[PDB]
Amino acid sequence: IRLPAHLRLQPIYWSRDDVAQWLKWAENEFSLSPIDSNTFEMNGKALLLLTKEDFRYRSPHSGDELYELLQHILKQRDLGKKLLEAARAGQDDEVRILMANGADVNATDNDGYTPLHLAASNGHLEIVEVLLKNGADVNASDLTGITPLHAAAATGHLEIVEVLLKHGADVNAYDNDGHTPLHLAAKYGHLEIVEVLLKHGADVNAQDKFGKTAFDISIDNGNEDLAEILQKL
Repeated sequence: IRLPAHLRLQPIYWSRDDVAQWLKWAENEFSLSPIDSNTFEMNGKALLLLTKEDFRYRSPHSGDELYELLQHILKQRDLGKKLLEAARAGQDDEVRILMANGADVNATDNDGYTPLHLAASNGHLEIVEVLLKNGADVNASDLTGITPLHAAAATGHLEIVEVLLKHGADVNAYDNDGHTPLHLAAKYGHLEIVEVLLKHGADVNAQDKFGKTAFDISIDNGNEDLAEILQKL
């Protein structure tokens, strides 16, 4: 059950055309008998109201499968909404139980916040560690294109940042405005983090959208110690 990103993955928000895309994917993902596109002429809000009997009456060959498939889509998407919230308040027990029941550890929210983005933003390093055990892509990006290394460097959790760089995080990954983690750390005034970024391979050449390096961002921030140290770089 590999959710196609083409589908908004929120059946309730599917359109009549989106329901046809889901049937088209399901016809090939499961090698089911050909399903007429007009079998379901409704939006996702309507599709969620039909019974399994209704699916059978509409598609005798695959209705069964389509309904059970649609039941798993609304189930895996629910576990992600619980894992994202659990990765926020530090419910490490709840974080490990949720992913043990089939929750996708790379499930992103509306802003594309992976559980790793939220865990690093709230100092939940343990959760980070257990998310990386499930193969969490540390190079993921949010709506703003900021990797978890960006949010970890901006929040000030250098212990997390070192764990991200240890698994190989893209240290030179620039933001949507070109703000590499060295820029978010220079804006937030993180000195050690920047020192950890420099040893792991921080790049000032990838300046911000305004053409400002870590020295310029720190000199524009107001903290001279972060400025002086960044200007020394």
